[PDB]
Amino acid sequence: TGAIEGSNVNAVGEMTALIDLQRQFEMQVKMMSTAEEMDKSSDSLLRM
Amino acid sequence: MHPALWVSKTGLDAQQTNIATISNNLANASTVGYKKSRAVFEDLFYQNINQPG
Amino acid sequence: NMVAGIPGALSNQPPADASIPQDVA
Amino acid sequence: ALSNQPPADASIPQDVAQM
Amino acid sequence: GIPGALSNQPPADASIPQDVAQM
Amino acid sequence: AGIPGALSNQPPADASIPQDVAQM
Amino acid sequence: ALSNQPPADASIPQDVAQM
Amino acid sequence: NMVAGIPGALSNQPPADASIPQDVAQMKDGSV
Amino acid sequence: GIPGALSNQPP
Amino acid sequence: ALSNQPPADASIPQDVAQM
Amino acid sequence: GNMVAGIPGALSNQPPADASIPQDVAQMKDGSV
Amino acid sequence: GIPGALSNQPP
Amino acid sequence: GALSNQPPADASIPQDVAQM
Amino acid sequence: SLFNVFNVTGSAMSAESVRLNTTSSNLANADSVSSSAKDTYKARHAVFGAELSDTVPVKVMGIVESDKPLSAEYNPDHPLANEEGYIYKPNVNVMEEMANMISASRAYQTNVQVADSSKQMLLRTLQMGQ
Amino acid sequence: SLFNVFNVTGSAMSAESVRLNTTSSNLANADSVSSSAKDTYKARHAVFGAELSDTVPVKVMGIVESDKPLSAEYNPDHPLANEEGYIYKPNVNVMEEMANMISASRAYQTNVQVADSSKQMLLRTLQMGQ
Amino acid sequence: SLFNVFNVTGSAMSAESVRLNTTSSNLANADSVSSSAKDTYKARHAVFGAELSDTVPVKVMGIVESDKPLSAEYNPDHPLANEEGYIYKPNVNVMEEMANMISASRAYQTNVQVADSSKQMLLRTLQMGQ
Amino acid sequence: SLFNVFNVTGSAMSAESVRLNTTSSNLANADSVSSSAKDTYKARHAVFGAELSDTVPVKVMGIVESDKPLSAEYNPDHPLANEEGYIYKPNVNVMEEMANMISASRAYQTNVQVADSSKQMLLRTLQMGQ
Amino acid sequence: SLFNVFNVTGSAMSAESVRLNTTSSNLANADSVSSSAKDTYKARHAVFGAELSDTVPVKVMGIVESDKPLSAEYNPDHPLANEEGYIYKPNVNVMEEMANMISASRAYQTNVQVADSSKQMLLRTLQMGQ
Amino acid sequence: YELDYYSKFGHTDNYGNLDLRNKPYTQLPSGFVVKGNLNISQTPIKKLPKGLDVGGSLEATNSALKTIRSGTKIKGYANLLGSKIESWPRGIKLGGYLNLTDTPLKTLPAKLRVKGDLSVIRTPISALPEGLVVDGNLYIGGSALQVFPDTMTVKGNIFLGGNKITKWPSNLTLGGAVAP
Amino acid sequence: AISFDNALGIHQHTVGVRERNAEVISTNIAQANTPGYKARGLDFAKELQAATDKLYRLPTQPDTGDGNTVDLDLERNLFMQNQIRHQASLDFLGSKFKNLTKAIKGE
Amino acid sequence: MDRALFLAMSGAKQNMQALQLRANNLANVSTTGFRADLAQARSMQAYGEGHPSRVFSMTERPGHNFAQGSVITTGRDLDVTIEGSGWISVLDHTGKEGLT
Amino acid sequence: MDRALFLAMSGAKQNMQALQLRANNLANVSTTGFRADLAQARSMQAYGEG
Repeated sequence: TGAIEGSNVNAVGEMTALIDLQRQFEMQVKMMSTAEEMDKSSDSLLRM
Repeated sequence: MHPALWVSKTGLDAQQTNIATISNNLANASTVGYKKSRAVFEDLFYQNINQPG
Repeated sequence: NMVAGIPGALSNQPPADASIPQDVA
Repeated sequence: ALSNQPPADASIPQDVAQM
Repeated sequence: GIPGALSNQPPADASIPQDVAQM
Repeated sequence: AGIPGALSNQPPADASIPQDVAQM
Repeated sequence: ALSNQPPADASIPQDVAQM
Repeated sequence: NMVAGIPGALSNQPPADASIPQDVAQMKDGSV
Repeated sequence: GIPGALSNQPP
Repeated sequence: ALSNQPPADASIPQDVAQM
Repeated sequence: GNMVAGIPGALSNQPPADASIPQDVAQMKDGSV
Repeated sequence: GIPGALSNQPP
Repeated sequence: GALSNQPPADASIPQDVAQM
Repeated sequence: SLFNVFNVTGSAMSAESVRLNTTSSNLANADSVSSSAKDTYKARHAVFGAELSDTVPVKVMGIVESDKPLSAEYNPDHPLANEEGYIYKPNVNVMEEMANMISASRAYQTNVQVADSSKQMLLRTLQMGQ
Repeated sequence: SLFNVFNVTGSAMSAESVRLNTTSSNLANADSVSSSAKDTYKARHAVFGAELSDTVPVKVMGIVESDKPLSAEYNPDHPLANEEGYIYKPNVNVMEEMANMISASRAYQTNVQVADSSKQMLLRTLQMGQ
Repeated sequence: SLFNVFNVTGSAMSAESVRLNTTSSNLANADSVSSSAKDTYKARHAVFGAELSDTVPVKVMGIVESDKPLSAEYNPDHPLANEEGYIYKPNVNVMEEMANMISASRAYQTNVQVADSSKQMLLRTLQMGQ
Repeated sequence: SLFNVFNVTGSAMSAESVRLNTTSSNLANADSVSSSAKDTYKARHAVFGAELSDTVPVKVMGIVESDKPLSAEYNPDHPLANEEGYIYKPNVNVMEEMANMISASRAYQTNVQVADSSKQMLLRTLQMGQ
Repeated sequence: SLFNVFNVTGSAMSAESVRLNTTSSNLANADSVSSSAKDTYKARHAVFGAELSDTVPVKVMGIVESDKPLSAEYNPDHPLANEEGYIYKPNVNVMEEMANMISASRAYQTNVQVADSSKQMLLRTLQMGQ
Repeated sequence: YELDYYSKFGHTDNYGNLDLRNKPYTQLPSGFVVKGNLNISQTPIKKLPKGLDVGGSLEATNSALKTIRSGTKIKGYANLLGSKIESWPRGIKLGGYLNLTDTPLKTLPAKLRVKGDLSVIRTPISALPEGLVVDGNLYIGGSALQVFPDTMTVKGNIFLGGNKITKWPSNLTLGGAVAP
Repeated sequence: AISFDNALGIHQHTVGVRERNAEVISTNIAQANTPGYKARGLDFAKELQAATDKLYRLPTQPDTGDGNTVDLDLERNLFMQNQIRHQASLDFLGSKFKNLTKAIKGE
Repeated sequence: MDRALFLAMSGAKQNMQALQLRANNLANVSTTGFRADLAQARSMQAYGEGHPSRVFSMTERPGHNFAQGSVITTGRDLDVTIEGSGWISVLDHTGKEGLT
Repeated sequence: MDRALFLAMSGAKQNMQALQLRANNLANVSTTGFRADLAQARSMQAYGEG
């Protein structure tokens, strides 16, 4: 009694999770870009 | 807006009101018969996303 | 007999995402 | 490879035990 | 065939005697 | 109609009803 | 949309009473 | 008629800011 | 003719 | 504006008097 | 042999008061030599 | 040549 | 360019031109 | 009869065109709060269909709204908010709209090649015996 | 058609431009106690709306002012001070304008990609027949 | 006549290049008290013009100085000081010159796009029939 | 018979597509401590094979997980932590998966070039003699 | 005679390359106090010429040192110092070298476009009449 | 509840305009004076206080306002768009226009004078009062009006908007034109 | 019948209108910075009637003291659309003669 | 087209969801009695015919950080904090009992 | 381009002018019989079509 319990959020734990989520997000975006790049190249097969 | 932008903005708005509340308390540090005010924080609504309902 | 559904990104993710309406799926 | 039976649909289960 | 190759079928497991028993 | 409190870009005149906004 | 006469300019007065 | 004036920063100002010369602002209406 | 234009010749 | 006489060089003096 | 000459670029495009170009080279700008 | 021209040979 | 009938020599980059 | 491939490839061109129009509307209305909470814009998606009773044309069977819950935002300042200061926004996901844009454009142009190459086969058929 | 994408995406380009200009006027009037028109400027917001009227363009239906109360500040010696001595300043919130500035720019640029994506599809559709 | 377009875009680029050089001379003379001609430098601004009456080229009709007063500085020991010790400096405003630099560059680059796009139309017309 | 080249390049393109999807799953599951049934994800790798005894097609003969140990992390408060407070995560290495993304894409595109070039050679054989 | 253009643009390619290598020697020897030829380095510069009297090629007629005085530095304990204690350094100015690097590189590239465009006009000339 | 003196201060701008948008106030004190414009849009206010004075314009768009009592002084205009007003009281000193669009208004005061424009668009009003004088533009589009009184005065344009007028005033002098 | 007016349809006039439209959009972009210039729009149906005008564009936003009513976002989109449609008109009108020549020559 | 576009798209979409989950924790640093939410990823293989090369990843909330929060001493009689592990029974506006 | 560039420039320019007025106040703290100058910003809207 006479005290209030705050939150247990570990600020560093969230920040290091953020930077890893950013890098993994960006790497998958590159996978999307190289997927359409391959698709565009494999379109001259029907380009007689 | 991506939802993460607005969720973070709520924290910025919430802390902004906290600063204004603290600033008034320190302003009335010599006011006779003054009672200090504190800002109370609570979490907002929690939403199910991967469920239709 | 028909084969219908939403094409694109809304169907190419696991059903646990639950974006497609049940009737359409 | 050609077959007479239509290919089965993928599952992608959230939990394998639930099935 | 290649040794250690993964399979494209759910992995027979423990709970639900059904898998632990049926080969 | 739509929004109920849209503004009017015409200068205030106090005599003419602004028709710029969807006054319905 | 289009019109058959030029649109008027914009007024930026420091006092709307004098326009 | 010919219409003209200073472009850019000076014209994109409220008239109170008298950056634009008076005679040049006259040209911005019409001329012949 | 822009009234009061600068010139391009030594004053 | 094609002329027949080569344009003169511009001058950037310190004093317009000594020009 | 009526040529025009001078140092191209930054040196020439300064005003003449800078005195960066040699006077001999600077005088081959009017068609001399 | 150029009066102030530099030579490409050793002095 | 200016085609010559004898091969051009290699440039010399001496640290001191006296020792050349 | 003489142009069966054109009717199928052309149907795909019309089908994939609708999916791009739907994607454009979803991205242009991703921040349109509008009014109330049930008239709010929701991400729309075309439904492709194939009736296999030779060639099976692709027919769009109508636009269907997404079942994703609306994105709620706390903003007790917007005059179109509610009791708890929430404005519900369209359930448009930018990442899935970008993927649809890539998928629609590439698939649309793939059918152009098939339709263009189909004409060449018809032109070569006219040269039989010559 | 694919040309409808240009109308839909182009409308969003104008729509996000309206919100950018509204935010610019909010940032420039966050500390303006006085105002021509006898009205203490209040934060303005552009409320987007889907004009369904497949293809759903976005339209600005009008600019709406903020509902937050004006920020009262005790400045008794100011000529605009009331009897109690408080002068009132606009309720512009800096953080939301910066968030609106980011969102408006991000949404504006992603509408350019859709217009570019539809442009390529039309050019390929024209190469058919050549 | 798309060749008239090249004149309009070409005249536009010339007009924007004049404004950039005027901006360059303003930044270089924002702190210049003396001058070759015995008169303090005043901020310069090229005057664009339109002979509207099809294609209306934009023409520069002359450079017009800003009429704002020269910024006086209290420098009593300066050799050029007046009876009260004030030296006068150009009225160049840094913020408005940076906007002109941004505006002149962007307006220059967008006219290149129009000229390049109009060039493609003329080449495509040469292929008509043939 | 250049039609064999089509089989070989087609089998190579199929093999590269399998490798690309394997790389896509590794990048997406490089941070997943859980799994569908009961076993932590391990970096998968397709196995190419050449049945040399003309042309030798390349065939994928199954997916084999990498033998690198799982990267143990100290997350003692995690629900899935073991008796020592360690949780295990997939052994996906970013650098080698990026190289696979580059290598598979460049290998995929060069096989299209061979098939396209081989397609032309068959056509010129048809026109031989006339 | 569009082949004469190749003699003009190509000459500028070499001329702008000399000015770039001249810039590099000035950048690298801006702090060099000694020399192998016993004379302190001075900022070298190329001389362009135009034998105007159709196509006028640009030829470098020789490299000329700058007329600026050497930059003196008070280093009384240096081995190469004079009686007054000063050592002399090359008169290389950083700002003008950067402008030369920007101007020469852009001038080099704008002659590639003319040489490339003049190539196309010759190819179409061969195609005339057929 | 009701607005107090201290609550009034927190809804006033520098030049003295009261803003009560979306605010939960039910009634205003009698003899109320506003330095500038008054805004009671979207308010649960059903009645305006007696002796109300507004130094600017009254804004009650899409509000629950129903009753205005006589003696109210308004220097600017009156905007009661989308409100619940059913009748207009006699003796209102209005310095501007009167916009009554989309209101359940049924009756108007006899010989009413509008110093600006008048709107009865989409209103269930059946007939205009005799001797009506309008100094601006009159919009009756979409309303139930079909017969004009014997004498009326409009100094601007008259817009029918779609409704059919059969009995025109015997004495009418128009400064503008009539539009359907 | 059998006349160029009927053989070419209206595709002979559309190419000209798309050129005029492109000129006007080019004028609007160039005159975007000049104050007092009012953006000019071309009505397509008017040149359709002229085959079988030069209006003003009302701004969506107020000016800033220049009086210039040119929106560069709108002009770029309208120039892109006109250029795409102009190429299609060339394709339509170009194939009119290609079919016409094949009918006459029979080859 | 290759189904790797959607395989990577589905991962990029989920990474955004986990980012938003972490964002709510940082927005709720000062909230009273707030248990931080845990975020992780689950690998769900696409079982079916063909080579097992396609596995999806979706984010989930496995649990919460039930550690003791930072205690603030206010000297107020009506302020209490739970020592160690525990909860307080409260009923919300719906009259439904829930632990706080 | 967009007019928000000049709309913000017209605001940044005035902030510098307001800064000059405050600078004159602090330079005159030691001055005798000096009356401080107040600085305020007026909001003016561009009225017209749109």
